[PDB]
Amino acid sequence: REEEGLPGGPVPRINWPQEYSSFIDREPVVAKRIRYDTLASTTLERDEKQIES
Amino acid sequence: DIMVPSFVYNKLPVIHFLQEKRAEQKLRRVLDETYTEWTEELDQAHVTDAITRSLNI
Repeated sequence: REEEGLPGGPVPRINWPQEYSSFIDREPVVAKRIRYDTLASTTLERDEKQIES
Repeated sequence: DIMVPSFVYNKLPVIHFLQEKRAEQKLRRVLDETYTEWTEELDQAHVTDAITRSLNI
């Protein structure tokens, strides 16, 4: 995936245009996008040399 | 020269048998008290969860 260059973190299978329609209020929808966008932009890895050490 | 030697000779077989049994008993104990110890290590999912919380997500 690094060779692909795609977001390292997991990305949920979501269609936000549908979520926009479904939700009555914007605020929870926006918050959800903020979290997932941040999650997909962060690498969840620990240095395994120090861990083994 | 005669008596004590004869009785020692008579003793020999039983003592040999008993000592062989004793050695077998001790090796049997050696293997009996061996167990494979499976260690448990902190699941990395909790580490990932704590990392997420630190990000303020």
